[PDB]
Amino acid sequence: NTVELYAEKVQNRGLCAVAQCESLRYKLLAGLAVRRAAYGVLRYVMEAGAKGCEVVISGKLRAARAKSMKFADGFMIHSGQPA
Amino acid sequence: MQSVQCFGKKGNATAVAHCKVGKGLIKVNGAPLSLVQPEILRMKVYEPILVAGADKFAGVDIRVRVSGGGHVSQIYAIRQAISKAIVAYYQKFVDEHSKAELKKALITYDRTLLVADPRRMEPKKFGGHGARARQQKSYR
Amino acid sequence: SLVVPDNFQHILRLLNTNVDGKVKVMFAMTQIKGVGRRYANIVCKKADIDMSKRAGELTTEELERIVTIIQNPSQFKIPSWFLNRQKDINDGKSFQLLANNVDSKLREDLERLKKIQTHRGLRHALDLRVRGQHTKTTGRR
Amino acid sequence: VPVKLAKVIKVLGRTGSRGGVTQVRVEFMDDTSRSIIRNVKGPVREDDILVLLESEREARRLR
Amino acid sequence: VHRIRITLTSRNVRNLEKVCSDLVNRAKDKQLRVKGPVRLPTKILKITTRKTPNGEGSKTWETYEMRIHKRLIDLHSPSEIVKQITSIHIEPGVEVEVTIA
Amino acid sequence: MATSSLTPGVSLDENGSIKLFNKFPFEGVEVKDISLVDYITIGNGQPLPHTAGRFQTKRFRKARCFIVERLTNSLMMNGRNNGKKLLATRIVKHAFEIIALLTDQNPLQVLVDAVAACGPREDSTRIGSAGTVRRQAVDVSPLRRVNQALALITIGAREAAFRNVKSISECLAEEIINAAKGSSNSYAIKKKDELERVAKSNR
Amino acid sequence: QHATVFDKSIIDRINKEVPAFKFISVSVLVDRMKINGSLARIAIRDLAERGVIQKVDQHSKQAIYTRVP
Amino acid sequence: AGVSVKDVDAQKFITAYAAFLKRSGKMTTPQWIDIVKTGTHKELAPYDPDWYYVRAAAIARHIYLRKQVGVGRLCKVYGGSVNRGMRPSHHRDGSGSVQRKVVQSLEKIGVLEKSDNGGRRISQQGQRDLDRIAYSLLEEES
RNA sequence: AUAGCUGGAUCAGCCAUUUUGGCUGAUCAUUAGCUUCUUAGAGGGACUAUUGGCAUAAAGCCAAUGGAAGUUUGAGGCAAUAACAGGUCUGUGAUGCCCUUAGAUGUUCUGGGCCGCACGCGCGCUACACUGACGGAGCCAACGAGUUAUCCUUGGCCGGAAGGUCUGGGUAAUCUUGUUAAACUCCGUCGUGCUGGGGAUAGAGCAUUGCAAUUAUUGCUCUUCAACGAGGAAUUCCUAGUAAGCGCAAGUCAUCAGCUUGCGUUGAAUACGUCCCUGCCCUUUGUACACACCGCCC
Ligand SMILES: [Zn+2]
Repeated sequence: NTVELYAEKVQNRGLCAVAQCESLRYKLLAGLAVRRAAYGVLRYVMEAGAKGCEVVISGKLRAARAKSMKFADGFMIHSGQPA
Repeated sequence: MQSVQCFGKKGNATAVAHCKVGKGLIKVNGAPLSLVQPEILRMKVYEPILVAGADKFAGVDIRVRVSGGGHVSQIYAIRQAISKAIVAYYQKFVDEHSKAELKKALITYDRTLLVADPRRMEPKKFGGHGARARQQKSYR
Repeated sequence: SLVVPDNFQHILRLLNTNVDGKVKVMFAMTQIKGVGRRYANIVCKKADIDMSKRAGELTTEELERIVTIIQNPSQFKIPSWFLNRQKDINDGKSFQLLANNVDSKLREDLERLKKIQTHRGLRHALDLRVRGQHTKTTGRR
Repeated sequence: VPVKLAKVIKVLGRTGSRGGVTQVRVEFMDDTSRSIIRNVKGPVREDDILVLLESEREARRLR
Repeated sequence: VHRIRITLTSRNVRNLEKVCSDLVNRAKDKQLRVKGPVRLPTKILKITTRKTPNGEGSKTWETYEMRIHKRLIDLHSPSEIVKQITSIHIEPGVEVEVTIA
Repeated sequence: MATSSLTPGVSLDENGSIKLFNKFPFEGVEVKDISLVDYITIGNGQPLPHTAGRFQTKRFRKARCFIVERLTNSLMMNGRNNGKKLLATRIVKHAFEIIALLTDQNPLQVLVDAVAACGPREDSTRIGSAGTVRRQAVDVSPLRRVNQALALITIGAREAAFRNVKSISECLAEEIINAAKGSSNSYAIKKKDELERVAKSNR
Repeated sequence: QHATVFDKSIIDRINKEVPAFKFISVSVLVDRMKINGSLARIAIRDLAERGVIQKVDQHSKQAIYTRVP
Repeated sequence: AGVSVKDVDAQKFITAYAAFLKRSGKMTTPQWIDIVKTGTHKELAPYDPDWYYVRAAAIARHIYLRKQVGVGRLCKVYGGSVNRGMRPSHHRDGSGSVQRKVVQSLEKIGVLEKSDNGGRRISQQGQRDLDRIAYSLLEEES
């Protein structure tokens, strides 16, 4: 009994990118449309209070020729400490 | 009790001058100004003495505690300490007019006798052995 | 600094080397293959001879003394570790290679290693590098 | 006789292929007139004295 | 007449300053004359590595740094006070040492 | 006066309101030049030329620099000797001593006259663009006179002292002495004469 | 070829013509005479111990010596 | 008055004082003072025949100027660039076999003493000897 | 008092001295008071401020005083959209497809090889000496690293410092370390001759690291001491503490740097420009090109 664990429930769930990434991964595993799933998560985070979100799905989407689809929308910073 | 401390430096080196009441005593690290390690650069450390004058340089005892850098840095630091010891001594215990009389000559002819040189070693970047120069490329 | 009008014999010879006429002692007998820089000084001090004067003025008695110390250093209170060759194969003692004996023993040992067929001997036969030196881009022509 | 001292009064700009020479205008000391256009390789500033041995050339520009 | 020495080693200046403020607050709550927190030099772990996972491309390197800050204190706390202060001033991210030597 | 420290009575002022060289080559007097009074800096004394001032951060700080300092800088060449100012100033001090012994003049005015005479006056610069190889004759600025002369003496001394018993200091002294009074025997003067002659021919 | 040993001729030549040139050093000795250079160093020392020559800036490598006047 | 070894050349002291050390009869130069190179970074052999005397009586000055030194420290002091052939040179330590003997000979003379929590120090006898000889060379002139 | 400065108890010796001592200092939790040199949290400090200049007299620059700074104050880190059939399936218990599996392309063990040379090409070190090489002496830094089974190591012992034995410090601004480094400086020797410059190549043996070193581990005591007697067509990097030379630390480590990543000492020549070569950005323009001039076509 030198170590004990406390299971906290949540502190917000629409701004943590890991949770949204897992949700997107599970929907893709289910087999929904890539665009529809990428939308669904982007509307979810935007309602949660996101200023700008970018979702990039890369790989073999429909055929052998793999490609990358990006659905960036909002304000995004590609810089130092702000980014 | 006439005692005052001064500091001087030339980058990676530093020197402390413990100016005190007395006469002569311009020794550096226990050794006088006449026995600096570079024999060819002894006149540079003697320069602050002769720029003002031995007549006005009397009445102080300057002991230097140089450390750091190279030989050129060490002689630069001790000359900086011996040049600022007289100014501070004549600022603290002699009239400011005489202090300015020393200072005007000490600034008219000086190799940055009280202004620290801001030049520093540039960091080295990957891809070459120097800060700015990169290694050659075969091109074929 | 010394007496100039002395007698000289210019060119002198000792131990398979025509030593030059008027050179200092160490530069004189360093021409002989087998002696060393520290070897020159130690034998000069041990033979009770000067070093500043040129080797031409050396007399017969000192030449005989230098021959004796060169031939038999062991008998004159010198440990065998100084000599390059020690505990030889045939006899089992230590000596020094100064005369044609160095080439004679080199050829004889080369024949011996050819007989025993070592890798170093095979490399010597093929005129390659005995030690681990890369021959990929060096040793040309 | 052939030693001429000229003083530059203005600079014009860099000419030539690499800009290695510059076109300038010079004026002599004993003569105020006769402004001569010349081409000089190295950097040149004011209050300079140019020693010349051949002056009756009137070079226009360097290609 | 017991003497203490807290290592106060941490990786964040803000958290170290907060716990140091709490420690000195508990110190001046009892007036043990203490000693001013001596800030030992920030020891830095610096390494360099190649960006690419293979040998192809331009030779680019990344330099990573980690900063560690350390403090110290001196006390004269008895057993009851030292056990109370240790139970009170426990804070995350900071290692505390206790000696009486 | 005298203190506890010896302070030998050799390094006194002995200046006459100047700073002088290392208590032998002297300074002050008039020196002067014909057309480099604005580009050759001989004012206050420099007891030793080993000064670490910044003279390259601007364009003309090199122009506002001591001629002996630039000579040391142009002598610290042959990269196996790069970055040795102590060796450069030792050679220069030796060169000044032999110059003062060989010629009556102090080793400052002779150097000023040497660089003044050694500097090229007309140069045949390449037109450019390749193929044309036409080239044209142009003038030389006083700053180019200083750097060209200093370079010519340094390479001349280095090449002529590269392999011979004569030392670098003696070779530089002989080169400067010959280059002073237009001897047409020094390497620097010979090169400048050839440059002027080819510029005249190409004109 | 530079001479290796003095032969009663170089010694009198240097003793007579050492004030002929203003600058005295190893290089000028090898130039005027045919001295090897080690003898030039020893001749400079043997002429400086007396009043025949005058030291100016002798140190390090170069031996700077001059005629008495 | 104003005299100390802090401003005096001690190298010239050894050459004149070699006779006095012989009079004392405590130098006891080892038998190998003619063959050893006094360091691996060295190339052929020492040139001056008084090298052992000069090194000993100058290490004494080194110990005077220093607080306390050891054999390994002195070996690092008496090093230099070592010609490694075609490979670029580096720094290599001196010869401990000669440094230890040099220091031990100094202790037998009396100028040196073993310091507490340190390798070796300089005795008052060595301090006074060095100061007296420094005074002689500093006062002899004029 | 995990660092120095000074006094205090605290002892060593003279040139002078019993007011005439300076100076060098040994020990130091035996003791006290300060952080200016060390430490870093908060801090002040640059805005080209100011008079003088120029530009449709608004967006900047030039020289100068003050200052540590005026090139964005130097140097980096992060760095848009679109694209490459660019590299990596051998970094990945990351992966689709294919192949393979008991007589195994799975796993393990021994040895060899990866280093093998009539040659070609690159990144690099050493030199081609007099500014030299060698020998006696003095000594001037920064970035870092180190043990609970087992690292960084101090002090003591005999001798071929290659090394070994004993005892103690450090899990660390305290021990290493004050990294007393090299280059460097004084004197002396070799005196220009592929010479005691350059040490490639080879012969013999002496210890350390390691199952163990043979195809020499590595260093070491000796001997031989070669091409190099300052490099063509061509080509590379570089604008200020920069180039260049010199050394140090670390990564890979049982041992091994001629490599890389960083640091420090000494420390420059030349420019303050141009599109001339080689590329890049913008506008106009022409096109029979659109995997787009390494095009298309006759
Ligand atoms: Zn891997």
